[PDB]
Formats: sequence, C-alpha cells, structure tokens
Amino acid sequence: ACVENCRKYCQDKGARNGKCINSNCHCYY
Repeated sequence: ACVENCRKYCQDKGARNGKCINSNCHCYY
C-alpha cells in the first residue's frame, strides 16, 4: 500500500518517479 505516494515518497530519498505496485510499491530512476 501507499502512504504518501511512491512518487514523492521515493523522490525524497532519490528517484525521478514512483508508484504503487501489486507486490507493494516501486520507484523509477
């Protein structure tokens, strides 16, 4: 599940993009 959007959630730790996935979540570099 997501808490604050994988996008910003990952972008804060280093990531161009991100989103939620079946397994759970996944970012995008």
